[PDB]
Amino acid sequence: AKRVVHFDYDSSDLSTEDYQTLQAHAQFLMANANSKVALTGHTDERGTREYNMALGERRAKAVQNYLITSGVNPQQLEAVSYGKEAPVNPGHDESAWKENRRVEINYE
Repeated sequence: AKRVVHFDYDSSDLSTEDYQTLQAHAQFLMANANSKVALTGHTDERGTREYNMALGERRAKAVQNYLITSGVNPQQLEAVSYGKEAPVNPGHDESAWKENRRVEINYE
């Protein structure tokens, strides 16, 4: 299923599309107690490294909080930020940047 949620510039807001994506994972995690996921937050290159580390954290926490409020056991979740340092696309335009503003749902 969809293992990635994308974000707009300088935003950690979730959309209704994201709700559906995350709802599926929430249900799966609640039915599979031994499954664990790492929610990694990322940003595009605009702005400082530290600013983006924080933004990546806000994105990861938004996803983590959604799952927890949905009923997922906090012990099955881990939120970490990579800021702008682990891009999917190394490009220097919006086509590349939109791929980088994201939170990845990585199952162990």
